[PDB]
Amino acid sequence: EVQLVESGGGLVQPGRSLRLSCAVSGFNFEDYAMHWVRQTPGKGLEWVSGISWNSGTLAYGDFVQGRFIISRDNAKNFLYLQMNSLRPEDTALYYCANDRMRWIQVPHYWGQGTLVTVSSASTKGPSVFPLAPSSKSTSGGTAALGCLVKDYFPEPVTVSWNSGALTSGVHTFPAVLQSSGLYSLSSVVTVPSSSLGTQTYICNVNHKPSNTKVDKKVEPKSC
Amino acid sequence: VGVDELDKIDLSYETTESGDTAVSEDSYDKYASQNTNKEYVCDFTDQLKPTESGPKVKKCEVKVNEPLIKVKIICPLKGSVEKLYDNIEYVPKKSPYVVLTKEETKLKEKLLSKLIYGLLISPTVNEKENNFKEGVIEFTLPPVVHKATVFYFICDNSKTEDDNKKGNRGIVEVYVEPYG
Amino acid sequence: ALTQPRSVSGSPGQSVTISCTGTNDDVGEYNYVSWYQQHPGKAPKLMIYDVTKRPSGVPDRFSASKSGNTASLTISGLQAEDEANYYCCSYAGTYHMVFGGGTKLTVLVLGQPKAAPSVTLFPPSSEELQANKATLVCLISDFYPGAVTVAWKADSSPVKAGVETTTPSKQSNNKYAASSYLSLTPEQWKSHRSYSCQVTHEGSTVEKTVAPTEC
Ligand SMILES: [Cl-]
Ligand SMILES: [Cl-]
Repeated sequence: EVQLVESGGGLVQPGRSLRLSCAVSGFNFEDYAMHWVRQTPGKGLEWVSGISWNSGTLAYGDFVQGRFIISRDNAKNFLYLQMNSLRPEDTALYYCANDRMRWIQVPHYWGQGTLVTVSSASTKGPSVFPLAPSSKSTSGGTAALGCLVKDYFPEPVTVSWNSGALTSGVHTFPAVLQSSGLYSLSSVVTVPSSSLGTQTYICNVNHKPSNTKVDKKVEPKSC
Repeated sequence: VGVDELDKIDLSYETTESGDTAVSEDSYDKYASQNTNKEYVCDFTDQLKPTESGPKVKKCEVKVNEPLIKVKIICPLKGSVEKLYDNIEYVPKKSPYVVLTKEETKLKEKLLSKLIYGLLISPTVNEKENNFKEGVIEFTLPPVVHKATVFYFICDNSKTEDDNKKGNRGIVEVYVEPYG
Repeated sequence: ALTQPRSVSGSPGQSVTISCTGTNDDVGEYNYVSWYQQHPGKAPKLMIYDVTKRPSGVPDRFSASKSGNTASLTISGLQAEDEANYYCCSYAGTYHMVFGGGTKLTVLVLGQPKAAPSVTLFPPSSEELQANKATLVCLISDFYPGAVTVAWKADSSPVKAGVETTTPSKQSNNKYAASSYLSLTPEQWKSHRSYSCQVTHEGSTVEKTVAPTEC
């Protein structure tokens, strides 16, 4: 019944500005205080801002420092956050949430979040390299083979091992941020040694923020 | 005390005169401070108790145009009496060194000493610290004042509920007319 | 700013307590303490409000309390579905909220085997070196249970630069599935004679060594 849909996230350079919007339904919005909360996908929850039902009070987390403006439209049932002078450490998923009360006290129902990335790096699709299985009796009867999704920006990327078919043994690992400011992740499958000369293992890598799809067949080490 | 403590100010919030209540300015209970010698007093202990017609806005008006006037504000403490003030809050936390001023339509924090230049703020009041945490704040206005200045304190009991009764929101408006 | 333990764990039926210490200006000042559950990939869900109260639908195996500046969440008889991150939260005065840093709750199976990591170390591929890059990829999997670490070495000297590592996660057979990466230049990879992904669990060092080879 209740839902909250955030919008307006994306990539900005440091110093630039975004406006987040939150459309709500299923509750009488005008009678409720509201919150913005962020979560760096590697870290925890961090309170950003809040506003009472009638905008009679509003406040900001201590990292905000005059840069952000929370506001609300009680007729259109919208919550807004103007974010100016964004810093790289403002990179996070941003949730809106209603309160139990008409005043700021306790977040109750939460939205899905919108991702905000702040970086001087521009958008770039990944380079996909194979993590090629070596037949040198690595444990004898097992064989891990994967593919390395290297230097993409920004988040996220969806990895599908052969069009949504290869499911078991497949761990599409979470991404890591490299010192270059770009992301990389690995997607490995564990398959027995006799499964190598017969089957076909293709990793699809779909990076929507750069409009790139990459298919790559991993094959054993040879010479 | 260190200057880090005395200049502790919170600019990360704003409020209005009515705050979170639905009381319009037409419906405020406006009354003057009590004139006791050269001391002007806003005492909220009785004014903010839960009443069946709560929340009300109780606005105590301190009009100053004489020199060396002592202003004293009493905000009843949480747990001073059972139930009556259980959810009371006061703003600014660092009153009387920090006050609210009207920037546009909103109240925001300002250093009172930056606002009025010859201001006298004693660090203690009857051996308790000069802070609403001890329920009483006090300050003394200078010998002369060039420019009219207006500032505010909030002592808000409207989150306190006792059966069918709700506490009131208290506002102090200090208006210093030019004198001297 | 509220302080939580990084992780707690238990088997089904066990009890866990997650503490949350703030200051006398938030947790100690108000009775406005709340607790949130967050499953991997999902939004937070309110589990406790006003220090002790449960919203409708929260099972009463979740309870909570406060003493001075410390709040506590207790899950008595935890279930598999309770595996999640938990965040305390408090009113901080003057219309501010503040969150705790979060605690990961892991639901175990009491008495299961102690150590079996399958460490697989991939050298940089030929295509990657042709693109003027070089990554060693060390994949650890099918192990239960551990929060243990991953170090790297070049020849006989330790490597403390260019290392990134992902915290482990459950799978279908309730196992490790973690990652580590060593970024180099092609010159560094062809210069030294071996690199090592050495890990340590239960005081036992497990090392995989990989050398540059040309065929
Ligand atoms: Cl926070
Ligand atoms: Cl209970």
